[PDB]
Order: sequence, then structure tokens, then C-alpha cells
Amino acid sequence: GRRIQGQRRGRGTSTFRAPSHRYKADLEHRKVEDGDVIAGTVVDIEHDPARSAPVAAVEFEDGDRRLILAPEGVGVGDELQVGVSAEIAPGNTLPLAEIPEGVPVCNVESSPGDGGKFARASGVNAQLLTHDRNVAVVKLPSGEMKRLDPQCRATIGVVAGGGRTDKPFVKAGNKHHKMKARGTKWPNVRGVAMNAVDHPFGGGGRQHPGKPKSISRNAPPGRKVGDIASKRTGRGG
Amino acid sequence: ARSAYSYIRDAWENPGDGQLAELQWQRQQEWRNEGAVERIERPTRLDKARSQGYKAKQGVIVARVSVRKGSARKRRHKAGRRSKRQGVTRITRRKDIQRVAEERASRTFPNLRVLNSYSVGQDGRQKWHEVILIDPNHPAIQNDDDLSWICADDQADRVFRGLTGAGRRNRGLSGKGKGSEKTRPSLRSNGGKA
Amino acid sequence: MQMPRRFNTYCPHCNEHQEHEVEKVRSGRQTGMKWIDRQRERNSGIGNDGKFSKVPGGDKPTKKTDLKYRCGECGKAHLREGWRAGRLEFQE
Amino acid sequence: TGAGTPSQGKKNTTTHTKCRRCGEKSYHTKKKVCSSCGFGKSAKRRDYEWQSKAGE
RNA sequence: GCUUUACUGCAGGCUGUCGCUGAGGACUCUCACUCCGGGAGGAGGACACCGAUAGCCGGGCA
RNA sequence: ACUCGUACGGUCACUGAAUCCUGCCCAGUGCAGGUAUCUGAACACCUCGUACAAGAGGACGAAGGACCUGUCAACGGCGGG
RNA sequence: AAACAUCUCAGUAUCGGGAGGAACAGAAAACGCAAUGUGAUGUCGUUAGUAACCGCGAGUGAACGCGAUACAGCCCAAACC
Ligand SMILES: [Cl-]
Ligand SMILES: [Cl-]
Ligand SMILES: [Cl-]
Ligand SMILES: [Cl-]
Ligand SMILES: [K+]
Ligand SMILES: [Mg+2]
Ligand SMILES: [Mg+2]
Ligand SMILES: [Mg+2]
Ligand SMILES: [Mg+2]
Ligand SMILES: [Mg+2]
Ligand SMILES: [Mg+2]
Ligand SMILES: [Mg+2]
Ligand SMILES: [Mg+2]
Ligand SMILES: [Mg+2]
Ligand SMILES: [Mg+2]
Ligand SMILES: [Mg+2]
Ligand SMILES: [Mg+2]
Ligand SMILES: [Mg+2]
Ligand SMILES: [Mg+2]
Ligand SMILES: [Mg+2]
Ligand code: NA
Ligand code: NA
Ligand code: NA
Ligand code: NA
Ligand code: NA
Ligand code: NA
Ligand code: NA
Ligand code: NA
Ligand code: NA
Ligand code: NA
Ligand code: NA
Repeated sequence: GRRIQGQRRGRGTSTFRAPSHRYKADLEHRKVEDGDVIAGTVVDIEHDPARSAPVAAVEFEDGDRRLILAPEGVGVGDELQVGVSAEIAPGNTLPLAEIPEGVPVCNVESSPGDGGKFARASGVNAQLLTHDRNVAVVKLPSGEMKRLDPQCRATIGVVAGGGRTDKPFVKAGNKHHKMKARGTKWPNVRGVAMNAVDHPFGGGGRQHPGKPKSISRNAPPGRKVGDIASKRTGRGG
Repeated sequence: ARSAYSYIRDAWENPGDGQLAELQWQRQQEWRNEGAVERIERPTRLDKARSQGYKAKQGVIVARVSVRKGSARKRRHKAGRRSKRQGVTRITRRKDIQRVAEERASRTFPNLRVLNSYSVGQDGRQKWHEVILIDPNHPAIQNDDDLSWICADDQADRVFRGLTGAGRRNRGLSGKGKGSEKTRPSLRSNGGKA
Repeated sequence: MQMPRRFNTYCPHCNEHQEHEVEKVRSGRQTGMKWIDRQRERNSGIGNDGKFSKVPGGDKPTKKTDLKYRCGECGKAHLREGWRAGRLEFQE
Repeated sequence: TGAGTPSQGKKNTTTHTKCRRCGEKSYHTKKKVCSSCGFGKSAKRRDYEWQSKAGE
């Protein structure tokens, strides 16, 4: 049997790779020696082809010009600050410890220094619940209670572009255009429509999977399709 | 009485005990950041080195060589292969890690030829061996009775022909008696059955 | 069928007719040191191993009598041919 | 559209050109590697034992 | 060529154990080793990774 | 590779616009969770044995299974009297 | 092998690296016609399709020794300077 489509992806051929050369920049926080002195101005508001969300262009004191992840409510001319003693204003990036409890935050660091990792997409946000000298418990958009090093920086506010998901694509044409600007193969042929040779759900006199859809975690790649290690399925119950 | 060498040689009989063990745990740290083929100025095991051919002369070079630990990094068969030849993990090469080291080294130093080699430790994911090479184009050695022979043309690229000491040991040419039926005078003239 | 425990039959050892006790041959243990037990560990490797990959065959509808006939005086036993008996219960 | 006669018409791309090393028209100007002598891939002339019979 | 609860295998996943590997049936610590950090240092810590072995699964493959 | 990506995500599958709806079955098969007890390999540990070794036996016991639960918009089912 | 998985084809075909005019091997931690015996290594003849291996199936298959060819023997390490 030939390799299934999921295996082709792993090679990282052109068809599957993301259009990097077309992308703008990796949105990371600013590395400050210390002091918190670092502050800049919002020059413009652009659209990041990589996240479909907006982005803010900023110019600091020391000459630095770097595009940053634009939360909601930031405009041209405004002022942002990066550091330990930064003001608690929307957009200002600072460690979790300095941030008061119950405030919506985005672009949270998974480890201090990495430059952000959590809460980055359209209109999402984390939630700072607890404080300690050792821990800092954050509520990630998925609802999980992430325990974090209070030294990890995070931006105040919710990510802009909220409400994108709300309106349907309406037509194949529009989806096509979204996907072209991503490293995803599109469209998608259901494995049950393929031949016996091309995918486990293939073949048969009609369209149906011969094997039960759920499948073990331990299964080798090439067979790992369908409902993976499902803790259950359906909605009923 | 016992020479200074005999101490180094004894210390190395149990590299996990005493001062040597305290030494290994140190160096190894610095050894893991070092490249594959590194030229060191002096033999770690001076005794063994000398006992293999080492001399503090011009044209005598030493070097440490680090190799990944393991079994056959053999790729799985793509075409039809019966159950017996279906191995990838288990089967191992017929060439020992020490010999692999000698080659990586001889290559790194093209013009030089390989005298001998010896182990100098190993951790959980690599083994080290030092290598004694000689510059057969240097008058010091062309004139040195004790090493002269290495210049002979028919000694060129010897490590690759298995002519090392570690080579003959790998080829099963130790005992001149029983067992050597299939190895002497060479593996190829015996149809490769050892 | 039924078969008595002790009965007077001829023993090929002392050379005469005396009382013979009938006992069922009990399986003696394997050492794991025989030649077939050293070849199993030898010939076995990657993939198929030939005969060592052969699992137990089968059963016949009725087994023959596997017995030992131990005499009373000398104490020696003798193996005799077997007949197809579904069950063999001794009397006393 | 047949792969035959009709698809012969587009064939006007250049590929194998005169190899500087061996002198054959086997220098793939898109790969810059010779199919014959191997110039561009190996410093050693490409040669295989199957270019002739086994006992030869 | 394809399939499977056909025979025998193999990758692969899970798991015990061996080594890497150190200090005082549950626990502390740091020095190996890991990761982040430009650095100072931060996090993990004899675990993880990797080499060996053992049992289970194993048409993804032969 | 995905990824200059971070759950309003990207992966894996099924169904295939809107509209009205989508019943009952977890027995079997599958996946997932638990599990007193039961089953369960090798090293180390014990006895036996061998001046050593082969080998016999004991104790402990992981994943897995037995056993219980969950789950069908999971494979699939929805009869006879 | 009258299928076929060990086995066979076969360490063959093919691939990677390399030397010379020839290569390789080589002066016993050897042989074990057990001896009061032989005395580096190739190669030729023989031992011999013998011993040994093998779903003990098909098939695979040496050595010591003898008879010849050609013969040849050496140097470090360390002790002590
Ligand atoms: Cl999408
Ligand atoms: Cl060499
Ligand atoms: Cl009986
Ligand atoms: Cl003789
Ligand atoms: K075969
Ligand atoms: Mg990034
Ligand atoms: Mg949707
Ligand atoms: Mg794409
Ligand atoms: Mg589709
Ligand atoms: Mg079709
Ligand atoms: Mg299939
Ligand atoms: Mg259908
Ligand atoms: Mg269907
Ligand atoms: Mg096997
Ligand atoms: Mg890194
Ligand atoms: Mg098949
Ligand atoms: Mg020869
Ligand atoms: Mg047969
Ligand atoms: Mg053979
Ligand atoms: Mg002999
Ligand atoms: Na199907
Ligand atoms: Na060389
Ligand atoms: Na052999
Ligand atoms: Na053997
Ligand atoms: Na076919
Ligand atoms: Na059921
Ligand atoms: Na069920
Ligand atoms: Na045949
Ligand atoms: Na056939
Ligand atoms: Na004789
Ligand atoms: Na066989």
C-alpha cells in the first residue's frame, strides 16, 4: 500500500510547506537588559498574512523598529511600554507577577525569554487568576489552568480581530484563498472516497470505513487516522 | 622498580575508581563540546601510546575521535526481503567502533598514515579513542629506524585496507591456530566466511 | 476399561513369573541441556527459524496405554506395547 | 490531448548539453551534472560494473 | 495488486529492567545530562534523552 | 515539515448549502478510564544444584488481559414467537 | 528445496573506500599422527566429499598430516642508563 496523505506532509515538500518567503515577521516580545525604560509609539496598523489578525508597527527610543502583536484598542499615535515597572495599560508587555489579578492578557510566555507562546490568535485571551512568589496560574483560552513562572512576560488585553470566526466563508472560492496563504494541503478528499491502496478507509463497494473509526494511541503512522484515542464520540449522553 | 608509566597504565585498569574516575567525569564534559576529530598535543595514556609506537618526535601526531554509540543504523528494506533479512535494529556492523574511529581520523589528516589507536573512555552515548598518526614525508621519520617502514608506498592508506593492529584483530587474525581457517591470509580469498 | 493393580506375569529381568504392579508412566522433566535445546538457541534469529516455529500438532480420538510393569521381588520395571483405551482405571 | 503526437509540440526546452569534461551531450544544464561522466557530481568519472556483463 | 480475527515476521507505541548515573516503598538535593536565556542566570534533575534487553500490541510494511 | 504558527489554532476523521428534524441499542467489536483480587517477561533478591556453569524451584511483578464504567454525528444493530 | 518460512542461490550480483606490480599473510600465548614428536606465511597435489553442519530434507563442507614450490629473519615497549 502507498503512503497515506498524512505521511507526505512529514517530508515537508513544497505542496505542504508554509509560504514563509511571503510572510512578514516573527512577533516576539522585546528583550530589555532591565530598568523597564523601554517605551515606543504606535506608527501603523497592518494585516499579518500568517495569522489573519492585525498587527501594530512600533518605534522605540533607541531607534528600534519592530512589528508587534496588536491587542484590541491600540491606535496610531499611542504609547506602549515594555518592562518590570510598566504601566497596567492595554498592550503594555510585562511579567505576570507585576500584573494584578483578574486582568485579560495575551501573548503569554511559556518560559521567560522565549517571547510569547500562548493566546495569540483572533480575539482570544488568557486570564490571570492567582499569584505567588513561586507560581502564577493562568487560564488559557482552551480553559486549561496553566501553572506559570511569574517571571514570564505577557501582554495586557485581548488579541484584536475578534469575531472573525463568526461569519461563514460562504463559498469555496474564499476558503481556497485563505488556504493558499498557509502551509496546508487543500481541498480534502475523504479517506473513504479513496481506493483500498490509498488509505485504510479506502475501497469497498460503497463508501464506508470497514474498520471502526476510533483508534489506539499506540498505532503506527500509516494507520493512525480517524477518531484518535477518542475518549468518546458523538454528543448523545 | 616500577616506571612512572606503570602508574598511568594501572590507573587505567579501572577507569571508574579513584582519581581517574574523577578525571573522566571532568574531561568528558569538555570532550562532548569538542569536534569529532580534534588534534591534542599529548597522549592521555602515555604508556599505551609509547607501547604502541609513540615517540615525542617531529611528524608524530595524536588525536581524539568521538563516535555515536549504538547498533546498525541500518535502513529497512524497501523491496521484497524474506523474514531473515528483515532486520534494522538488532543486526550490527562487522567493523568495530574503534576501527571506524581510525578511518574518520586518517581521512581528516590525508597525508598522514595510521600507526595505531586506543580507547580513552566512553559515556552513555559515545566512545572515545585516541589515534597515533605519522607523517611519512618527514625526514625525521624517514630516518628513524623504529618508524621508517610506514613510509613504504605499500603502506599508504593502510587503515582503510585493514592493515592496522585493530584491523587484523577485527579480521579474526589473532590466533595462528584453530578458528583462523576462514581468515588467513585474507577474508576475500576465503569467500568472506568469518 | 478396568485393569487390576497386581497380577502374576513374566518379567524379562529375573527370568520368571511373579507379581507385577501396574503404574501409569508419569512424565519426567526436561533439563533444557539436551542437543535439541542448544540448537533451538543456536539456529534461532532474525525472521523465520524453520522447525522451531512449528507449534504442537494435534490429538487422536483415543490414546494407547502407556504403562510400566514393576515386579515385586527385584523391583525392576518393563515397558509393554499399548492398546487404544479411552480410559484406564485400576482395581485396588 | 494525447501524450503522443500532440504533446510532442511543446518540447523545446534545453536539458542535456555538451559536457565539458567527457565531451558528451549529457550535461543537464538545469542540474549542471552529466548523465554520462558524472562531472559536476563526482570528482571521479562515473562508472558502473553493470555497463557490461558480470564475468566481464 | 489488494484484504483480514490466514502462517511467519518487521518497523512503530506502550512497559519492566541494564548502562549513561552523582549526593543524604516513600522522600530531599546538585554535579552529570536536558531545555530557555545575549549574558548573569532561569527551569528540569539522576528523571528525560540515547545504547541493550524483556513482555504486550502491532496488514503501517514484508 | 507543520511554524515568521499558539486553541477565534492545526492536526485527524466522517456528513455535504439553506429549511424541519436526526428515535431506541454499549450485548459483541473499537477507543478511552478504573480496577480488591486473578493472570503477567526479563534483571536483581532467595533455596536447590554444580568446588564454577548448565539446569530445578521460590518471592516480587510493569504494560497488557480478566473484571467494572464510559462512549454510536464509533464499527455497526433495530427480529422470530 | 519439484509448494514454502530455516536452509539454498550466496557472502554470489550490485554499491562504498583503498593499495601495488603484484597484493594480503608471516616468524607460535602454534600443532596435539599425544609424542623421546613437528617447528613463520602463501600457493600446488592429497588428506576428502573424509570429520562437522542441515525442516538431518535439499543440500554446505574444513583442519592437523603427508608430498612439493619458495624459504629468512627480525624490531620496539619496559627494567638499567
Ligand atoms: Cl480554516
Ligand atoms: Cl592510513
Ligand atoms: Cl495410562
Ligand atoms: Cl608433524
Ligand atoms: K528465500
Ligand atoms: Mg514564531
Ligand atoms: Mg468550522
Ligand atoms: Mg500551502
Ligand atoms: Mg471532502
Ligand atoms: Mg473510487
Ligand atoms: Mg490498507
Ligand atoms: Mg456515502
Ligand atoms: Mg459513510
Ligand atoms: Mg526471528
Ligand atoms: Mg535550543
Ligand atoms: Mg501482505
Ligand atoms: Mg592471498
Ligand atoms: Mg524437504
Ligand atoms: Mg555458505
Ligand atoms: Mg588440526
Ligand atoms: Na472502505
Ligand atoms: Na591517510
Ligand atoms: Na564466522
Ligand atoms: Na553457531
Ligand atoms: Na496487480
Ligand atoms: Na456494544
Ligand atoms: Na462497548
Ligand atoms: Na521448485
Ligand atoms: Na508458488
Ligand atoms: Na604420517
Ligand atoms: Na537447516
